Amino acid sequence: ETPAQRQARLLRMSAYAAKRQAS
Repeated sequence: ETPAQRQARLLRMSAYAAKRQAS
């Protein structure tokens, strides 16, 4: 995995996460 790929995952993960949560 490359820093670009990783950071990208963090953006998407936190993206959908912050947007909505299972609660």
